Parts: sequence; structure tokens; C-alpha cells
Amino acid sequence: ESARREVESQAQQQLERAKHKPVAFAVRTNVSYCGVLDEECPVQGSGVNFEAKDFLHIKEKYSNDWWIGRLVKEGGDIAFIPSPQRLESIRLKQEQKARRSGNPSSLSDIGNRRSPPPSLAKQKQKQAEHVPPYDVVPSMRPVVLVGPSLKGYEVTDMMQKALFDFLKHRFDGRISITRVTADLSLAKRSVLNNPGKRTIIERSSARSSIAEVQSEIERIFELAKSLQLVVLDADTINHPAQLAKTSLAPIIVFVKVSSPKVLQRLIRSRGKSQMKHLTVQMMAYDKLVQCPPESFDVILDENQLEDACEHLAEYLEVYWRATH
Amino acid sequence: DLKGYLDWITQAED
Repeated sequence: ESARREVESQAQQQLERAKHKPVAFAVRTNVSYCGVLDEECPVQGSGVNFEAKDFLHIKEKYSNDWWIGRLVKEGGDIAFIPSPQRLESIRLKQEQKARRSGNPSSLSDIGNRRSPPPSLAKQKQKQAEHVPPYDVVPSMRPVVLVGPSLKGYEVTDMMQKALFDFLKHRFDGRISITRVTADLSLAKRSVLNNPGKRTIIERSSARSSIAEVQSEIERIFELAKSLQLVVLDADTINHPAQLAKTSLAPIIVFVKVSSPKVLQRLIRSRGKSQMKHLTVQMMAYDKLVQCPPESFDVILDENQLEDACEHLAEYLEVYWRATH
Repeated sequence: DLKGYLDWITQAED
């Protein structure tokens, strides 16, 4: 067929001209698949070998089943991503290769009950949870500081404040510092079509502060869309679990005390107001250290300031170059 | 681990 080869060259010429175009948005995956073995790829031999929890930077539009995108790997190539509707077609192929996919058990029972597949055997049913295969994400995952204790205190707010002095100096003109006043741990997506849409409903959600949350969330989407990082100073997030289920999924930059014994020595050197909060400060520290290592992306446990700055700077420099 | 966690944590504003 001449058409398949002609459209392949036509797509490649479109791919070649797409290396100098602005980035629109990004997507997040949660399932393992190979994009080269699929027969629906517009370009053959240039598929994507992505895995679970992989981020793709979609810039332009191609069709309703494939989207042009780029990975986060250094020196990568422009690839294609199946659409959630297209992913819905390829996921049905996985469960059809087995003996059965619906209700009828095939335990040596053939020829008596044909059992045509009902609606429960398809994706129309099973809508109690309906986890979305693809979650839309900003251009880059935000970087935030978590721990080692309750935010806002003299010991904790001041220590993380010292980091942002170095981050701004090194990354002038490419990152921005923003103070997140509103809460972020209550970012829900599958609660309602538009909770608290109007301020005159006089409802429990409408009159509360839930409405303000979405304004800050959309502010993050816009600022991150400009291909620039975001620096946040929210004082209501103390554990990584409060953002793992969130569709934002920021990078967890971990700062920790080397030993719990020396941690309480820090509080005793500040002032009488701090030892009053030392009782609750220690309780949060223990609940944070035993978090799984895979929940942390950046670590900062050195006792020296210089090694603390360059550990984050190297990762930021790598991430900045990663998207290009 | 205390000497670093006493100056760096304090050199910012104090």
C-alpha cells in the first residue's frame, strides 16, 4: 500500500516540524504498555517504551486515538501516546485473550451454556469507582519541601526559608516563589461536576473555603503551563500521603534530621515558646521517617549546608534540561 | 549533626 508509506512520511515531516513548537500540557500514565508493538501507531519503529507513572509532554493534536508527546528522559525522541478512548480499546484486548472475560466459568463446561456477554462484561458497568486511565498533569511536577515537623513554627518555617534563598539566587528568571495561603490537601476530582460553583447557593460547600481551593489549583496549572517551575510555601502539608492521591503529584523533596535525639536539642536552643510546641513536634517526626523510600524523590539529610544546596540544585538542573 | 543544624537553621534571619 502506497498510502501507509505516504502518510508515514507525511507524519514524519509533521514530526520533524514539531521539534520547534510550544508545549501545551502533559499527561500521566498508570499502566504498563509498549507503544512500538501496537499496530495503530502513526509512525512505525518510533514507539514509546513507557512504564507505570510516566509523564508525557503533549504539545500538538494529531487525532482522536493518538497524541504527539515527548518523554522526560534526557535526549529522548518525539513519540505518540494512545488516547484514553484508544487506551480503552487496547485494554479490552488484554482481558479477551484469556478463556473468558465475563460471568461464564469455563471449567470443563462447553456446549451447554453459550452465555452471551452481558453489560457487566464491558466497561459500561463497574462505575462505582471508575478510576481514570489517564490524568492530566501540568508541564512539570512541582517541587515542594516536606518535614521534618509541623510547618509555620520557628524551627521548621525558618529552616525551609533558608533553602528558598539559594533556590532563587541560582534560578533567577526560570523559577518563581509563591506563598500558597489556601489549603491543597482537599483537591478532589470525582466528588461532583462542580461543587461550590456559585457563592449564593448558601450551601455547606458553597459558603466554606472549598471554593477558594480550586482557584489556587487553577493558578498552579496556568503558571506551570509557562514551562517554568513553581516554588510553594504551603503551611498545611506535613506528610507525602496528602499529595500522593492528588492528581498534581508534586516531587517530594525530603529534609530530615539525622537522629531523633539531636532533633529535640534543636528546639531547646530556640526559646521557651518552642519547647511548648516540642511535645507535638516529635510526634509528627516519627510518623514521617518510616514512610516508604519510593514516596521520596529527593533526599536532604547531610549536616552541611553546601551539600544540601547542591543536592537539590543538581536535580533541578537535571529536571530543567530533562524537558528539552 | 548539631553544629550544622544550629548555624544553618539559624543563619537565615538571626
